[PDB]
Amino acid sequence: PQITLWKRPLVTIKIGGQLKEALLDTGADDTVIEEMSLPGRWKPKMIGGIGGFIKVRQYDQIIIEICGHKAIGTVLVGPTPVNIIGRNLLTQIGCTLNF
Amino acid sequence: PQITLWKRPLVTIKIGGQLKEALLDTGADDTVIEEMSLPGRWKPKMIGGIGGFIKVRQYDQIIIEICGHKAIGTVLVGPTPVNIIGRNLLTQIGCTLNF
Ligand SMILES: CCN(CC)c1ccc2c(COC(=O)N[C@H](C(=O)N[C@@H](Cc3ccccc3)C[C@H](O)[C@H](Cc3ccccc3)NC(=O)OCc3cncs3)C(C)C)cc(=O)oc2c1
Repeated sequence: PQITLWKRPLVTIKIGGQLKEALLDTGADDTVIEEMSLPGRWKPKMIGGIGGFIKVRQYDQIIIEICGHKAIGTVLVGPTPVNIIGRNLLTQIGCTLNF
Repeated sequence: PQITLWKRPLVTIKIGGQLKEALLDTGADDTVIEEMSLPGRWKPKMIGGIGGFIKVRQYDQIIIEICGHKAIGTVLVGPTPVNIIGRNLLTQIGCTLNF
């Protein structure tokens, strides 16, 4: 679906059997989720933004359903005020910007 | 134009007579630009993002041409590693997310 941006582009996601809300974020290379407990072995890694940095855990080939579109890929868990879906998964669901 | 996201969605902007590159960022409520000197009277404001906050200056009814589409609105100047075009201006240029 086309989603205009008069409001924040928040969508339903399903990950690890859990339902969450997340922001579709063309400004993000990576997908990063608030504290949740994922399965499996995690590598470490660190990421930055507008006020500074945060540390996070990294899982590969995590399945995420994003407005019902499946995607598999790298997901990051660490601390954020919002769940964020980044371009690594936006590409899989066929997400474009149009204007 | 439709812009897919296999690469970061960087576009040319023209602001204050100056040409810059900026990221189309559906994850941003506001538009925030690296150090540049905008003439006119600026109100203060502290935008938050990931890693906390940064202080910035705020100008209203700034004209920005974004890939050739004009927009007028609130622009913020303070420190960022990338110039960011937020939803306040994305709405004016008719920018949608589609998938
Ligand atoms: C090739 C280049 N190489 C070498 C230099 C690279 C490439 C990439 C990186 C990257 C890639 O990093 C990442 O893409 N990070 C994601 C991230 O934060 N993206 C953000 C872009 C950005 C903005 C500001 C400063 C720096 C980068 C925008 C996102 O849209 C953010 C997400 C967010 C939104 C709201 C709350 C928290 C986080 N929104 C944002 O910061 O909004 C701020 C507000 C706006 N208006 C009111 S506040 C993150 C969420 C996974 C990191 C790095 O340290 O070095 C790199 C180097």
